[PDB]
Amino acid sequence: AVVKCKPTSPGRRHVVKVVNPELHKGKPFAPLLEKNSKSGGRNNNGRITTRHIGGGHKQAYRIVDFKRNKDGIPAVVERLEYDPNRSANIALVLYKDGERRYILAPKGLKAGDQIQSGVDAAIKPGNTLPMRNIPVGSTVHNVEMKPGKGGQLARSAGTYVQIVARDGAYVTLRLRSGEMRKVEADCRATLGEVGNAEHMLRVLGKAGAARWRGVRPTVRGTAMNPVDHPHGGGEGRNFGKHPVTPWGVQTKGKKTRSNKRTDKFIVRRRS
Amino acid sequence: MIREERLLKVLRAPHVSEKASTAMEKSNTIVLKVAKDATKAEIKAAVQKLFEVEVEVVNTLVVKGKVKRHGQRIGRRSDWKKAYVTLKEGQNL
Amino acid sequence: MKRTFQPSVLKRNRSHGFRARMATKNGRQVLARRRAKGRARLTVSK
RNA sequence: AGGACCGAACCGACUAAUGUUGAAAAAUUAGCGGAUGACUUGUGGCUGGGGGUGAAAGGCCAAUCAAACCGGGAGAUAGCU
RNA sequence: GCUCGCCGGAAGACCAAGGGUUCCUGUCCAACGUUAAUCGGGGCAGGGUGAGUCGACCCCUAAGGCGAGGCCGAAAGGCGUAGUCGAUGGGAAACAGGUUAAUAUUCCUGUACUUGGUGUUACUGCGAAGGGGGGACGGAGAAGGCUAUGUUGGCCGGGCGACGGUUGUCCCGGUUUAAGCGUGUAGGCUGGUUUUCCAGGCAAAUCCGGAAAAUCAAGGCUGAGGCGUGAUGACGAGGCACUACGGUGCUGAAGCAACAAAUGCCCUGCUUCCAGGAAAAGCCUCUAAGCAUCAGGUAACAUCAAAUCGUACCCCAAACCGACACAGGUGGUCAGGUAGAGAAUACCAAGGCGCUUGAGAGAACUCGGGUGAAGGAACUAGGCAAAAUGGUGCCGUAACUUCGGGAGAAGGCACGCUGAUAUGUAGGUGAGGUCCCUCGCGGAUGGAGCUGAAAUCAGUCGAAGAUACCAGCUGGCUGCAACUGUUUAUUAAAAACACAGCACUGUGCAAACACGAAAGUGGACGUAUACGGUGUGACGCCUGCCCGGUGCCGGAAGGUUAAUU
Repeated sequence: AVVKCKPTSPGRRHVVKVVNPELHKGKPFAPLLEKNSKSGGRNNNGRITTRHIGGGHKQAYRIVDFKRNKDGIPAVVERLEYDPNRSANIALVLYKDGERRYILAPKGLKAGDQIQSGVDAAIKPGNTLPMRNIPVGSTVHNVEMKPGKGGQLARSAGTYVQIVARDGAYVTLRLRSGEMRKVEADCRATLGEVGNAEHMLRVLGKAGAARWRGVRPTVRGTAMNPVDHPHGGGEGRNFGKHPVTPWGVQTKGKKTRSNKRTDKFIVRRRS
Repeated sequence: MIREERLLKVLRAPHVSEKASTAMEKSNTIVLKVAKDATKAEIKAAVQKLFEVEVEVVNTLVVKGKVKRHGQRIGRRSDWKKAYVTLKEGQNL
Repeated sequence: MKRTFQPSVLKRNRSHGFRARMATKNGRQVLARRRAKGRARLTVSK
């Protein structure tokens, strides 16, 4: 549900929160957790390599099953859980041999639902098959890029892929960007859309809400001195430069893809 | 068992002071300057074999040397080790 | 007011101590220079 | 419930006076702002000089900053005093 | 020594860090001490720090560091695997009383507890670097049960008052007692127990996960505090006796109850919210290899061990950081009384101090304050400064508004004390008794004692009752920025920065981008509802025309065009 806050303080006036009442209220399933300390966007040289990362709430990592390899063994959805590490909700599922796994929660999935992976699986959401077994024109998500590697495409809340064609050992996919891509037919995908499609409709409302997510303030280049940024300087507000990154690369229209290795897999750029 | 060699080295002196005399006449404790690397076990065995008394317990502390001035020139005395050695009620060193 | 020197023995020894100096070629060159000069105290350690 | 309200600790530093060979190389006194948060603080760690870090003042990086400090090139050069 | 004054959420007490003998005693007064000094944190000499249980060391890991091989790099080196370090976090155990000039949870007295080594008898499946469980975790909020602790009464001892009164519903003091052991309470959580089977937990597992059957209705875990014991003790007001008048020596009554009450404890609970909340060991359990009437394990018993290092003293400061015996700076713990919402504030307690130059005088002028005729902003760049307002309850409150606000708008009334209602009320607490009892730290009635506001009515004192300290000035028009935040450490706090929101643009994952000769690493254990860059800056109504220039994007004929040949 998408609910609006009442303006009882200025930092609350604009808050729009997304309240899924189906999400588990207790702790996550402890065997599938790992520690995940924060980087502050610094690398192994201790240098900031991505700006605007720091602080925010401590988060435990949930081991999500992106591979879906237990093929032929049915699983029942135990519950839906909040995952701080991603936009999408997750589902704790119980396999008939007693194994529990986390999956990305697809649209429509609820507790009690039956899921199955592998060549034989039914064509219904939450089920994972090789795309050589999925009909052309199907909606899918969590799509593999190499057979066996685990899903890499359409994982964010509300996203999905359309299988637009099947030719030989390949399938032509439409991605959310609008790009058309060839992927090997042996690659697995899960039927349906990723759930939690109302994720995009939340409104943080205040600076502090961005700080809770580990996002530090962005300072505009035009607010800096020439020594700091190409945009820096000027008595009063001045610009008169072509817009560029802090490292001097044009930032309004200049394309930066250069991957000749993978050019063969693209059919049509996103436009 | 500790060699007699070692035990003949570990004890250096009786410590003479008013607290030492008080410990002797109030708690049957003898106060001894001992080697810095002497342990409670070694002190016990040495006192038991060389003063032929029977030892209840040894307590140890390290006295830190005092910084001093000989003719405006800075020196420091040595750290030494002190042992309170309790004797068993009827030994009378 | 809070002045620049805020003593901590652990931090002192970790940043300037004998073992910190011995850990790299440049620190060892510090100790070579100080020995050549005849310093009574090579490091903060003692 | 709240980057909600009033207000101590705690954090800060808007005004005035004093002080300016100071009690103090930035403070005192009377008032002043925040005070469950984008809060504050201890201990330890990491980022190193055309480099860091910067809710951006060219700010800060040991009372030093439009390029730290120490040593070396080095007795730089000085149509100037 | 007697009086006076000052602090008392500190200017008292106890630690950590940091310092290192400054601690205590004797002796000295050259220098040091902003004066003198017989004194000292000064000189000189001697003395003083006692641990199985406190801390370190130790076992365990975080960030991070180092890093065999390894990958990478002119060399130096960089990264990183296995590992191995690294607390600020997890992991065994002790309390009260007494004692020194100076140490004490360390010494002594009394009473405890923990881990391991050996050896007894008993029973017996033991064993990992592997599996599982556990350890093991956020924020906010609410309330109940308590205790620390306090007040009053009772009790016991002492007292009869320098000046009117004071045998009384009078005055002063004390009324303390631990860990541990026994009890398992208020309360919190979970349904047990057994048999059969199983694509799971790297292999096996009797363990865990899962599926099913039978059976049962209380089992298990956690848990403050109370009570009992510890304790026929210790402590104890005081009294007597020494005194080298410094402090000891000798002896010691009462040691109950009610009420109030934490921010501490139950509580790592409970309720709730989104921003979704370490690790690893100790510990429990499972088995593998192995051992197989053994070693190994589980209980009770004895016996041995528990080392080493720190321990003085300062520690919001004259001992630390500030060149100083410097109005500065410095994390944690403890938390009495009266008034008070309070850790504010005033005055006090315990405790600690009067800040290492004094003595006079009572000019100008300076500093910090008090009051002020009449006037009341005429001052001035500007009401700068000052004066003023200030509490609680209740009445009442505008434009505008995003319907929350604006608002404590504004403005106004009441307020002390005494008595009555009511010999102290409503309320809270709650004993004896009686009743029941699946039998107790029980439940129901019961209402003694204790505690106790507020209200009204009547009187009464003063000029004045929120009397002190404490404690909003208010309103109208308007620029700018939405707002809370941030900033020029040390002349700028703002209209500057940030911001939620908006838009453009890049980026298909070995992403773009960034650090890096490189290996790699961050982005991200993320995947276009994502991530980077840029500009704008909540919200409302909106955001027009221009592609000639410069840039970016696409184009692929023609011209011009590198090395090459």
